[PDB]
Amino acid sequence: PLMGWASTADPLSNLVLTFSTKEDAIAFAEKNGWSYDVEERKVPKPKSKSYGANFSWNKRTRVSTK
Amino acid sequence: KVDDAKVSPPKRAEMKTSMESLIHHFKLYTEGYQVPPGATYTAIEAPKGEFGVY
Amino acid sequence: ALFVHRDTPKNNPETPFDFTPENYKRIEAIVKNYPEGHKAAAVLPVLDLAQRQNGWLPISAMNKVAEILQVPPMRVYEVATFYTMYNRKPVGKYHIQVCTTTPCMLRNSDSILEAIQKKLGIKVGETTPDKLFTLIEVECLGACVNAPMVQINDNYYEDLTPKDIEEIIDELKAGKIPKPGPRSGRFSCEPAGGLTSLTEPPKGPGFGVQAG
Amino acid sequence: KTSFGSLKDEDRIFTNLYGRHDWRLKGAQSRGDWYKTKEILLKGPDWILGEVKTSGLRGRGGAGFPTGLKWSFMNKPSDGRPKYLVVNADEGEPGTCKDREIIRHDPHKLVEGCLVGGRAMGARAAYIYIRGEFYNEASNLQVAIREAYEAGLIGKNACGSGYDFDVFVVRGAGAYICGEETALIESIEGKQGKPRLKPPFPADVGVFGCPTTVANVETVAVSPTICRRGGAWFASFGRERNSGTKLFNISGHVNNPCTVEEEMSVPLKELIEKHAGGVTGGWDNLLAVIPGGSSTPLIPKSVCETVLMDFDALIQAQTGLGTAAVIVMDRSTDIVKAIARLIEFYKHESCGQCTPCREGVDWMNKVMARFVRGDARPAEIDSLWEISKQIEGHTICALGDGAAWPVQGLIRHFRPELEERMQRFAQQHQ
Amino acid sequence: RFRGEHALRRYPSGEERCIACKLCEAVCPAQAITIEAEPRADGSRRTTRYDIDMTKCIY
Amino acid sequence: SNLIEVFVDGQSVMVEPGTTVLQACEKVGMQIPRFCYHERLSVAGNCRMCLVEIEKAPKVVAACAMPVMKGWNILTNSEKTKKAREGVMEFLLANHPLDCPICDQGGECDLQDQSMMFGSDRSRFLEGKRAVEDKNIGPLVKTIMTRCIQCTRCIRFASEIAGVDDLGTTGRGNDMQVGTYIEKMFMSELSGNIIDICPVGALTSKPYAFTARPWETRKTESIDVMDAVG
Amino acid sequence: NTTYKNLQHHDYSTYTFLDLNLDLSKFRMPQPSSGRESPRH
Ligand SMILES: Cc1cc2nc3c(=O)[nH]c(=O)nc-3n(C[C@H](O)[C@H](O)[C@H](O)COP(=O)(O)O)c2cc1C
Ligand code: SF4
Ligand code: SF4
Ligand code: SF4
Ligand code: SF4
Ligand code: FES
Ligand code: FES
Repeated sequence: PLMGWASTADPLSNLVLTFSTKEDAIAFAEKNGWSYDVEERKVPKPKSKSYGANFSWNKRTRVSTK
Repeated sequence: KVDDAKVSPPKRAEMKTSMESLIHHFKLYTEGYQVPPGATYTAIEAPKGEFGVY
Repeated sequence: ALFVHRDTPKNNPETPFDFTPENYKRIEAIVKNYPEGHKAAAVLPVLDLAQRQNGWLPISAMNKVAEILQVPPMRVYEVATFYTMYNRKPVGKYHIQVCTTTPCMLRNSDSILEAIQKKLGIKVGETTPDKLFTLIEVECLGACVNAPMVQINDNYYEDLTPKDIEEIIDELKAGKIPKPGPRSGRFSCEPAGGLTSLTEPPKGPGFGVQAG
Repeated sequence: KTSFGSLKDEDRIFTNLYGRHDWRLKGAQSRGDWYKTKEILLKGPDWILGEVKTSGLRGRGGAGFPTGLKWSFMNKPSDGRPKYLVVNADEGEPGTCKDREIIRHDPHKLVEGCLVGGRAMGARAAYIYIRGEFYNEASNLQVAIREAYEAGLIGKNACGSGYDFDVFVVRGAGAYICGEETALIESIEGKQGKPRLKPPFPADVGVFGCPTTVANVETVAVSPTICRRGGAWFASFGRERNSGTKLFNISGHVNNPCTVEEEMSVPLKELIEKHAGGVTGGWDNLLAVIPGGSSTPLIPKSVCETVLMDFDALIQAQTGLGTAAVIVMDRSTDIVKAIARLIEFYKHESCGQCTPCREGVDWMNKVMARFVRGDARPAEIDSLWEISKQIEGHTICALGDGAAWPVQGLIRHFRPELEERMQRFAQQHQ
Repeated sequence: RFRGEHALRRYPSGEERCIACKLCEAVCPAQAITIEAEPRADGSRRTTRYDIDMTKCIY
Repeated sequence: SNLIEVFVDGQSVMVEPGTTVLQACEKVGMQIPRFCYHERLSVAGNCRMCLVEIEKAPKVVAACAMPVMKGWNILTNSEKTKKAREGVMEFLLANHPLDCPICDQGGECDLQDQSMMFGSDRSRFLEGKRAVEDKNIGPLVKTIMTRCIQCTRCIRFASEIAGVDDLGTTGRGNDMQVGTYIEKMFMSELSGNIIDICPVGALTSKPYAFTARPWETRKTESIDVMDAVG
Repeated sequence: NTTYKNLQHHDYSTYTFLDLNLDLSKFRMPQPSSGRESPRH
């Protein structure tokens, strides 16, 4: 109310822990007790791209400017 | 200082008047210079004695 | 330079633009050369026809082309800005292009530029407050063995000198368009001195053929 | 062997280069075109390909790559898509005068050669890109193709054979970059003329998605003469690999500059002094020689007095031998300003696909303007040598390379004159 | 080179010298800098609140 | 059968046919420094930072779209690889003005990260630095076209996936403006997606413009609202 | 012989290229398609 800051009563709002596998996370959370919500790891998708099908003959893939 | 604007933030004419030194200045003060991993140690002869830092 | 449109009427559609139905038949020949699937490949000849029909192209010419050729208009803007023929800005009826880069300037283009400058009065890269004498200097045209050379619209002028510069300019000021051929000898690509190239009338189909 | 050959008459590839006897289908008939041709065209296209590879035809248009191997890879069996023959007709690298005269006087031997190339590999038609600056000779070509079509000569079932073939000509919108290979492809497409990536080839995917091939006017024009003559006749002039004929075309600081057809190997000094007058003010007046085109480093006097005109000799001269700008320059003239004008040409003509050609040509233009004013330090001039090494091999098209190489030649040869200009401005401000 | 007052400058007959580029807040070893920034409508980029904790400044 | 072997720095790995070198390097983990490739956009070999050396090749292959033939061996950390990366980084940093404070991608630039981890530190070409004036794109985007490195990512994405077909290249050489020539107000759907896909600070958010910076804000989980696609 | 055998180039007007292009329309191959009339219909 005097300075305009983020006055918070949260000691545990500024922690982040770096793990290697999900098993280490589960073992750590059950070791130190409090509840956990584990999201699933969502990798990228290896997608096929090709310059010839980019610039083919009778397909609809035609950039028309480059 | 050293001949590396990736570690030492370079002087003012090249810092201003130059693009690369401005970029290295900026990201050097924001991110901090990258450090290769490892566990090292040294010790000097401080006037109290073996000043060690690990 | 100045690739913002800066609308300023004489532009800003609707500006009235039209062709000839005879020119529509030309356009039918133009998209009759090209195969099916690539109807948009005739952007370059149709916009060449647009520069042939109007000495500089306005925005509504490009709008009419975007209507006709089933094209997005931005590609028409790209091709209009991209190349060198399509002077989107108004010039004279005749347009003067002084070709001078590597052989032409090395063979004394200075006197040519002097004669053009103190004969016409207006400066390089600029216009004149009348028609048919708007000037830019330009890159190579191909006819490099000749003098630093002059181009007007669909015509060349080769192997000149500042007095012939002034004479051809005076003939254009009178409106009498000069000869398309060069001046001062070598009407063709001739060795203008000894002419040590082929002289005999050739054999033709006479010489020895193999496995007829 | 000979003394690496010299031109004797009846071994010229084509007469009526300049203004002479005839220009008609009757003219090409009197000169030896459309003669004994259909029996050769129906003999078998692989015989024509073997004739071409027997000739040892070095690739024209500055490439130097083997045309016979290119067309042999273009002998692929057919697909569900046509095959196109494209003919480049641009006189870039100023100093050129390559084929403006050829398209003005002999179009019909190009018609011959493009029919031979189209039937030679299963192609179907030929697109011929002309420089749009050439409207008079363009309409001359149009009247020639009109007479060729109307004479019942080619078209669908050309000469009444079992093979159809047509030629369409595309005028230029005006660009030296359209003189390139794949920027020509996207100039035909309706896009702006800019190239594509090389390992997907235009020989793989070219005109809209067809395996096409692109050739110079000179290869197409020399092609049917070899097909009508005997084998290895083109491989009988001068050396073995770089053999045959070539247009030696000299503009610039010579008395009466002109163009000649000669054989492949010729002494340079005698070539100059016997064909286009001589050198202005004598042989000891001059300073240097630029062969190979505007994409090529310069050659100094003390080297060019003895270097014979050959591809391998100019590879040993570390210069890129293209075609038709094989000219000299005098001693008292600002070659710094002339090369700066060449860099101005490069800056006014390049597309912007690749970043480094744009950036390097702008840097070289500003720094060479500073060198005309002679302001910088020699560490900067060696840095310009460094970056002229650095630009090369980092582009799509070779225009950045042909911008790098004259800077390399000027730095390798005329270093003390640059030191003189820098000393002039140092003493001027001093 | 003595380091005291923590005062600001401005341009010769000009505007406020700062940019709100947050480098000082990025490097301040006590996080004693707090810069809440907004642009004004004139286009020149500005702030709202520039804050230095003189308690927390290690100088 | 369906497996092509490449030797990334000696190590063999199996690569499907038709895929680029870059997908193989990401398969073994190598991030090739890239500017004009995108993993969801069409590929065009423009940025030239994707160079790498394969042995017994005098030219340097642009590995943004290089297909994979039979049995390769690739030097990712060759000397001329580093020379080419330093060179391309040296070319890009001339005509990009001194705007990194007043830019809006301070922590989120790309030139800065790859210039640190790949480039030089002492610039040359001491004068020059062209200045190109922007357009008025729309209320949604703040636009400074002077920082546009002409990477041609907005144009490809626009004309293919947006299909609005209005970002055009005008000119040649140093003078190549990106955008609509006639200053049309760029109002279409998905017109706000472009402010982040532009890898440099040429385009930015209009309300966010001069407010904050990514090193202050923390990052938090959420799911899309008002739309049932999520 | 030193006699010039052009000057058929002299009488060329503006529209003559597409004049000739209209003159040479017929006896032409059927312009092979790529699926539709255009990649976007
Ligand atoms: C920068 C550049 C400039 C070119 N200029 C020309 C030119 O002026 N004339 C030409 O016929 N081909 C030109 N080309 C194309 C090549 O020379 C091409 O190989 C040629 O058309 C056919 O070569 P070939 O003899 O192997 O068939 C140019 C290519 C590039 C990359
Ligand atoms: S080197 Fe330059 S002119 Fe050639 S394709 Fe690349 S950007 Fe275009
Ligand atoms: S935010 Fe800090 S470092 Fe940046 S201009 Fe303002 S006072 Fe200077
Ligand atoms: S986009 Fe340009 S101005 Fe912005 S942070 Fe990157 S280099 Fe600096
Ligand atoms: S506006 Fe951005 S995305 Fe578009 S070409 Fe320029 S730098 Fe690339
Ligand atoms: S440079 Fe003037 S004609 Fe080629
Ligand atoms: S990714 Fe930019 S060139 Fe390959």
